Amino acid sequence: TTPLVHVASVEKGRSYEDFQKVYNAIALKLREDDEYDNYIGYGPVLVRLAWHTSGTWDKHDNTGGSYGGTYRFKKEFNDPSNAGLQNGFKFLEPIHKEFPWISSGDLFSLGGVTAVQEMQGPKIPWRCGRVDTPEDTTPDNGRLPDADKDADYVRTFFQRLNMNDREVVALMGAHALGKTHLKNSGYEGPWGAANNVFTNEFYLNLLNEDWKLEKNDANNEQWDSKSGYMMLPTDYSLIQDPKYLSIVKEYANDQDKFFKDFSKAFEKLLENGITFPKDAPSPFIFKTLEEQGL
Amino acid sequence: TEFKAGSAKKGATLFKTRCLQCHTVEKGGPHKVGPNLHGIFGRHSGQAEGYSYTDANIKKNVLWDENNMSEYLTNPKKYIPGTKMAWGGLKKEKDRNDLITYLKKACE
Ligand code: ZNH
Ligand code: ZNH
Repeated sequence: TTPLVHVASVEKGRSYEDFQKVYNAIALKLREDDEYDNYIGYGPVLVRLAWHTSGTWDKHDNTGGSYGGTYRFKKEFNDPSNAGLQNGFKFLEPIHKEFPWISSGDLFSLGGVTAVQEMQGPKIPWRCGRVDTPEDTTPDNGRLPDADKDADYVRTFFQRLNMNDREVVALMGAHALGKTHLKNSGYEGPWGAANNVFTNEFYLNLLNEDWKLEKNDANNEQWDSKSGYMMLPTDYSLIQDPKYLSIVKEYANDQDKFFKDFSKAFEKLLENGITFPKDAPSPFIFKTLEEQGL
Repeated sequence: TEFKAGSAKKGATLFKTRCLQCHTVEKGGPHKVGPNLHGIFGRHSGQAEGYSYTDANIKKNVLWDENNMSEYLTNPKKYIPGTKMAWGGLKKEKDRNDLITYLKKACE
């Protein structure tokens, strides 16, 4: 019967300028409510949102993914691995009322794209057309990755999202943003010092710092540094595996290569499971607030 | 002056959340990701000994006063192009005043 085909349908009479105004709304609010999480801001939680709603994809039967906008439903909203993303949804809802025409999938994925560009990251091409689907299409819990694992796990998990060795190392570099919260995941502390500026620090910290495996206050095992940073068991697996180690060194030396690799991989992540017609517009590259003189 | 003057205790929380990951402000303090900022006011940019700056921070050569510092914390990469200070910027003037008044106190 073949998997479900999710055809991208652009919202009635909307074009680039209508989506630029939604980007601009998320960006100014990001600038306004900069007090959140001991001044880290809402930037990191938004990219994590865009990934966790796209990360439920399964290439075998095309279930899950960003298309449906199914995170608004109680089963996916209350997924244990989604703990903390309520704050991200709550940030996004006032602007959903200001722009009721935009689908949920388009809004969650846009928030991620907006968050990375505003945090000085690479320009990431974004496509519209995701359509809300009913409550029955909502993915069952347990499709997101665990942190207390090894390199073998990471490689097999990302195969489900059609990601190769290079794509996963690049995507993992987003961990340069924000931190781990014990109340949410059972892990505590940042991966780097520039928690709200998008850089290649994740990789520089991975092989230039001295790491020791310790126990936190949730009894979980995490890699700590003398400078106060942390790594998850899946993050440090990137220097244990010989294939992953080579790419990590490549990104630590060349930030521009990381930037171009993250963007294609993230765009691919957000677009997974969607079929864009031939008549559909070519991807949108949005103007940042700094580029508009703000 | 052009810059006003705010609360020193509000500026302490701003430093602690937004600057202390990379900077120390006390006498003889260690260089972390960023240099020690004790005696930064009335000193030229790129002069703290023992720290390795970029050529851009030294070549800029500006005497750090409360005004050009408020210009720097707004947007680092626009003020000193090529600097490695991975920072977003204090976009609100109240937060700039509050932090400059605390830094004035903490760094002599
Ligand atoms: C917080 C709000 C921060 C500041 C206050 C602040 C100030 C500051 C100054 C005045 C310099 C110039 C030093 C000189 O002697 O010329 C400077 C330099 C560098 N910094 Zn910062 N800075 C604040 C915060 C941060 C954060 C969050 C980081 C950490 C990622 C950071 C890092 C550095 C850094 C590596 C500097 C050297 C710049 C160069 O190009 O050499 N700063 N800062
Ligand atoms: C293997 C794999 C993996 C894993 C396990 C993970 C995990 C994780 C965890 C546990 C956390 C924490 C939470 C809390 O809050 O506490 C996070 C976060 C996180 N994350 Zn990540 N991840 C990942 C991937 C990822 C990707 C792919 C991305 C994108 C692109 C991301 C992005 C993220 C972010 C940004 C964050 C931060 C957030 C905040 O801070 O808010 N991530 N993360």
